[PDB]
Amino acid sequence: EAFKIGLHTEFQTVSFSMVGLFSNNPHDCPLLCTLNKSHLYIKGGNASFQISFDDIAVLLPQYDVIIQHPADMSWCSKSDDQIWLSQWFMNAVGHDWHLDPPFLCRNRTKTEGFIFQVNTSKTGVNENYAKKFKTGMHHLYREYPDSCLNGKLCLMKAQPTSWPLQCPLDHVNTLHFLTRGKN
Amino acid sequence: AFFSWSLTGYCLEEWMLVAAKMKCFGNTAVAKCNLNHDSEFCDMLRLFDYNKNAIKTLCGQTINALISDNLLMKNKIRELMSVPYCNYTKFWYVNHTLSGQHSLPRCWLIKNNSYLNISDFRNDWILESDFLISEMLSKEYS
Amino acid sequence: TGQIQLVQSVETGGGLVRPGNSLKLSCVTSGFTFSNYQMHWLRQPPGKRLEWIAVITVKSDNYGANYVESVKGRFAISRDDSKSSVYLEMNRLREEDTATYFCSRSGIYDGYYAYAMDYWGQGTSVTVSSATTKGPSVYPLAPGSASMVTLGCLVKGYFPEPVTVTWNSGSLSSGVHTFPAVLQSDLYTLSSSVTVPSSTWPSQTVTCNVAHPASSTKVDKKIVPR
Amino acid sequence: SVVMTQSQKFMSTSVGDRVSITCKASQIVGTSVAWYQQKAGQSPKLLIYWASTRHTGVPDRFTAGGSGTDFTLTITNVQSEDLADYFCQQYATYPLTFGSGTKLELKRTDAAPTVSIFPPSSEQLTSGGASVVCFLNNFYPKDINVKWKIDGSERQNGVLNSWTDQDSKDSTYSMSSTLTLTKDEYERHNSYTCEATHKTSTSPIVKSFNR
Ligand SMILES: *[C@@H]1O[C@H](CO)[C@@H](O[C@@H]2O[C@H](CO)[C@@H](O[C@@H]3O[C@H](CO[C@H]4O[C@H](CO)[C@@H](O)[C@H](O)[C@@H]4O)[C@@H](O)[C@H](O[C@H]4O[C@H](CO)[C@@H](O)[C@H](O)[C@@H]4O)[C@@H]3O)[C@H](O)[C@H]2NC(C)=O)[C@H](O)[C@H]1NC(C)=O
Ligand SMILES: *[C@@H]1O[C@H](CO)[C@@H](O[C@@H]2O[C@H](CO)[C@@H](O[C@@H]3O[C@H](CO)[C@@H](O)[C@H](O[C@H]4O[C@H](CO)[C@@H](O)[C@H](O)[C@@H]4O)[C@@H]3O)[C@H](O)[C@H]2NC(C)=O)[C@H](O)[C@H]1NC(C)=O
Ligand SMILES: *[C@@H]1O[C@H](CO[C@@H]2O[C@@H](C)[C@@H](O)[C@@H](O)[C@@H]2O)[C@@H](O[C@@H]2O[C@H](CO)[C@@H](O[C@@H]3O[C@H](CO)[C@@H](O)[C@H](O)[C@@H]3O)[C@H](O)[C@H]2NC(C)=O)[C@H](O)[C@H]1NC(C)=O
Ligand SMILES: *[C@@H]1O[C@H](CO[C@@H]2O[C@@H](C)[C@@H](O)[C@@H](O)[C@@H]2O)[C@@H](O[C@@H]2O[C@H](CO)[C@@H](O)[C@H](O)[C@H]2NC(C)=O)[C@H](O)[C@H]1NC(C)=O
Ligand SMILES: *[C@@H]1O[C@H](CO)[C@@H](O[C@@H]2O[C@H](CO)[C@@H](O)[C@H](O)[C@H]2NC(C)=O)[C@H](O)[C@H]1NC(C)=O
Repeated sequence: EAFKIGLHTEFQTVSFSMVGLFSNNPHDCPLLCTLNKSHLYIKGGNASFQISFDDIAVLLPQYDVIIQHPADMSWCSKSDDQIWLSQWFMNAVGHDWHLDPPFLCRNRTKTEGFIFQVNTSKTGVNENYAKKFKTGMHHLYREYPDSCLNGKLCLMKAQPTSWPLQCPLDHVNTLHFLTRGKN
Repeated sequence: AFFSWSLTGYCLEEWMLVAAKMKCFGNTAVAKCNLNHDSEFCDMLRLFDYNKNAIKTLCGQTINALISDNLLMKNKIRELMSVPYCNYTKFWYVNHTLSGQHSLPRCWLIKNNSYLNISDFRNDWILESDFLISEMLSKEYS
Repeated sequence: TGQIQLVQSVETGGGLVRPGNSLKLSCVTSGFTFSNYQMHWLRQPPGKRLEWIAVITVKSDNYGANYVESVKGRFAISRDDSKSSVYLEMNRLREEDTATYFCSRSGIYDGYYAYAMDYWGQGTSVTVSSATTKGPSVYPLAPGSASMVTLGCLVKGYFPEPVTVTWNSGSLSSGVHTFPAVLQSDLYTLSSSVTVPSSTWPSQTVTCNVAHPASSTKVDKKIVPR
Repeated sequence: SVVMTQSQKFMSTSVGDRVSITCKASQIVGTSVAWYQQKAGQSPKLLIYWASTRHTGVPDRFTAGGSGTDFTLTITNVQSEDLADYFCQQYATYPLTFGSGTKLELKRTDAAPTVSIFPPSSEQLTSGGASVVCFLNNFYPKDINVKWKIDGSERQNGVLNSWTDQDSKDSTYSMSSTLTLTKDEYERHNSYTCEATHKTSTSPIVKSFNR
């Protein structure tokens, strides 16, 4: 890597280790990682979510819990970590609980599993919201692989998952999550 | 209300670097990190120093005392405009091998998920190698 | 691992119970990590559509259970992960609970957990009735008038099902029509027909053989011309 | 509860044709729909999930579609092994509900029923009862109507009708009708008539007995 600029001066490099940065701290900091083009991951506390985007409406407004205010998420889960991570994520992406359309989560009394779903579709009357969300995802995920095409249906679902031990550690994502998370 | 983690010869532990070997930087270089919020290297040093402190003395309450928010926003905007930006990972510096005096490390920028070729930022390490010499002769005269 | 297998069974006694008694169905599995999958109990009544009864989940969700409204308080779904088994205890049984019961597994589909069933048990017939076991009465059906001649065998007033009807110990197979049994006054009724050539009958003896195992009844009725 | 409506109870086809079974939900269920196959009331077989995704191991003859309330299962190039019952299911809300079902039967040329009327046995008359039987064997299609004329008067009290499923060899249907009267009411009259109405002939086929 190094080379000589003159005969007395030298070009040199230094690289930081993210393994040491995220291993030698006792603070539970949120991890945001991009495994591939279709699967994103976010860990916080004892909660860990796989985030995916596709046209499947896993939840429907008629049968599942409508979330309009963070407190409403009390019915989504029995683990406070999952509720807190979901609220923090929706805050970081830029969801306005006052003027933006409500989103959906599965009632905790049902046994399919925890999950929440945001429309995100870049079409029709949603196109503004879908843009903002996209922008948020570009801030939270470096090199964010946008999978939601224009004029198409593209619902996002976040569900529990075991953290991929092979996912790259990117601290820029954590920094953006901590900074944007303020409200 | 300064609100900037003061670092205060600064050596980097083995677990901090991918080189897996301690690396010390001179006092004159790390002195520039004090109250400078336009150097990603200084933000990284503050992060690592705060972490090393905390495991001796819940996450992100003093984050704006460790990193520059505007520099992070700049780098994000540069990423989104498809121009080179900083990954806060690899950094480069000029070192006078004889005396051991070096410059404050700067970010090795990336574009299309690849570190820029050296030539593609030569003006930066030429100029740096100039300034270093200029501040060595100024130390020799004092 | 090996063949995916789900086998149901009745823990105590048989599938025939009286109204008001209890009954515990079991379902043992192999070929998959049972502790990672959610298990369902369903039932199919005769003539009516398949009904969902209960679901139980894994240890991560505290073995939570969900029931349909009609069985809430009467039925209880449980699981033993060490024995890879799921159980359905049914109390205060009624005549409307008469059905074929199934255990089933639910997995993940297109990357999302849903309650589509990818594996089922073989089925357990459960009959809830206050009728008493009684062998049948077998009556021959011969025509009153004189190429092909059709005769019959009527099996009336038996409980429970089934009954085995044959013609000349199975010698007459082509041209035999045995119809589904019908339930009336808590007793079953069945009819069977056989079509034999004018040379076979009444020249040679045509006899229907009816077997009712529950009452240990073996009747051979020869059809005599009118 | 969500009602999954399959309006076609039976559907005939020939080997090689293309068949389409429909299902209509009383509520909007999106694509949370599965399609199952079942033979002889045995263990069902998962065919389709998420309304359009085929399960592993299912032949590519089976496709499916729909979103909202109208869902359709399609079998292209039907085989003999594909003759079974088919039903839909929604899993968008508790309780999970299934369709009434659709039985896929084999298309066949028309056949007229063989009608045969049987007076009550002497042993049955000894026991105080009297059952007059009427067999209607080997007909196609299954749509038949059966009436009973005691001395001209049409009787519906005491009729017990048993239908058999499509036979595996000749692909025909059969039916039995039974009049269960008491010995006294049986001896009250003299003539008994079993009348069948099938689409093979507009004239109803009649089989009667006296005394
Ligand atoms: C900021 O941006 C830079 C540049 O984009 C990132 O640096 C790269 O990081 C990636 C991972 O994100 C590294 O990729 C891995 O590299 C290994 C080979 O590295 C050697 O060889 C290359 C040249 O080929 C040298 O540049 C490098 O120094 C090493 O000598 C491979 O082993 C890896 O592939 C395997 O990975 C996993 C391991 O479990 C396997 O499962 C896979 O199947 C696969 O085989 C992998 O590709 C890459 O080397 C880095 N380039 C560098 C350092 O120049 C920074 O990480 C990024 N900072 C962040 C994200 O925080
Ligand atoms: C996420 O938001 C998106 C975008 O807002 C949303 O998808 C859209 O849903 C609307 C319904 O709310 C669809 O509107 C239809 O659009 C066309 C015109 O483009 C019309 O044909 C339709 O009206 C006719 O058809 C209906 C069919 O039943 C009839 O009932 C009606 O009377 C008319 O004849 C209708 O307005 C729109 O097409 C979609 N867009 C896309 C790209 O899918 C989506 O539902 C939201 N997802 C959620 C909430 O999960
Ligand atoms: C992005 O990554 C996900 C996660 O999978 C994990 O990471 C991958 C990079 C691989 O290393 C995986 O081994 C690892 O678990 C991938 O999702 C997985 O995709 C595969 C292949 O499509 C799916 O397997 C199929 O699944 C179905 C249902 O079980 C069966 O019909 C098939 O037989 C087949 O096994 C697998 O289910 C899926 N896993 C999860 C958890 O989603 C994803 O494919 C990948 N995307 C890209 C573009 O690389
Ligand atoms: C979340 O669900 C609970 C429980 O709902 C019941 O169980 C579900 C699995 C499903 O089958 C529902 O239809 C059931 O009602 C809801 O609380 C219940 O609300 C009903 C009336 O809606 C009431 O009769 C029960 O007593 C309630 N049970 C409890 C334990 O409080 C709850 O309202 C749902 N939350 C939201 C936000 O919709
Ligand atoms: C700049 O270069 C000097 C000279 O190579 C480095 O200092 C040497 O470090 C080695 C150990 O790695 C010692 O054995 C030498 O005695 C040192 N030489 C000196 C102090 O003149 C120095 O580490 C380099 N600086 C940086 C920041 O990498």
